[PDB]
Amino acid sequence: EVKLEESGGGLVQPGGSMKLSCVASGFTFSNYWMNWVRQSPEKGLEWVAEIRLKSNNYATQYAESVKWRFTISRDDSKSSVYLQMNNLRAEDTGIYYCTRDYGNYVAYFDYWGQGTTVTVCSGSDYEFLKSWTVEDLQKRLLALDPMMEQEIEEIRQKYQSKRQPILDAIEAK
Amino acid sequence: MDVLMTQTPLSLPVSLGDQASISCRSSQSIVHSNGNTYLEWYLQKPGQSPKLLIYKVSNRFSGVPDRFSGSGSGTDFTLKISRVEAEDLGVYYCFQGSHVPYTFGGGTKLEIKRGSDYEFLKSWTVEDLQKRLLALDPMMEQEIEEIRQKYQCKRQPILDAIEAK
Repeated sequence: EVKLEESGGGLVQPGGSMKLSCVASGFTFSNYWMNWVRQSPEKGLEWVAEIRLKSNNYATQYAESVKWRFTISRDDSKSSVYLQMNNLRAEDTGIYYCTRDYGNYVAYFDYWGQGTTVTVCSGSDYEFLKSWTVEDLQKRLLALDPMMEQEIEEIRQKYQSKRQPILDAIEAK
Repeated sequence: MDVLMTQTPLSLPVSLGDQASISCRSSQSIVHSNGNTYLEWYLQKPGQSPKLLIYKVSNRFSGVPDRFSGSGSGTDFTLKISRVEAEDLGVYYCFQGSHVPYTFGGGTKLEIKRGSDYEFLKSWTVEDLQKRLLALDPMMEQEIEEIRQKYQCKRQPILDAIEAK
């Protein structure tokens, strides 16, 4: 019955803002410390913030790379923990997990959520397409969809070549 | 200075039934002020959130089979799988919660040796072969969604450029 469900991720432009939400169910939310953990293919797993209980005055801790930019908060009445994110940069892109500590000074993240994705665009093409002609910008825009479909089909074709050896093994049984 | 967790190896190709040993080295002592060492081992299966396996260096979490073993002290810690099963495949992360900021290791991918011919799946059971097949779909849709999110980041500066004309 213990479940954590995140929400609020999406696409952000460089320097933008975003607020994530994580609702809890199946346990007494007010008794457990909560955290935010993010994952990126480049930096791996990264702990973001920690919020304690009302007895500890809802004390918070942050990683240095996010201090003064991110703010963790909780509402025990709604059994929810939030993460307000300001001046988002491309490095902040990743899957953001909301986690709960086991407690009793024994163990940490025993229950994670499914995670929400935060995509912060770089802004490099902004300082390179500005000198382009409007006619070439329109042709570049109309070529995006077939370009994306080409990379997607490569992934599907790769996964077909990884499924057939398995599928042939169950067949040979 | 923050605690750096260095994991070795990056990849561990094994066959089912093999022994696995994953090493995690910390840049400094990770003994909490209360005397406990909060070295933890997590396993992320393909398409799922990380799950806690070992807590406090050597203690198995609830529901963790006894083939998982954790050990170590000082700056060197080791996770051992006595006999690797299909359900153990994934990425293993070491984690320290003794000093703020809490840091994770780089990760160790426990994967199947593919060799030169794909007859090693003949010795597999159908149920484990089906789990491998069921796991490939979330990995594909993730890789596809990264492509979709990437192109969304390439379309917006175009419209803004035509906009600013």
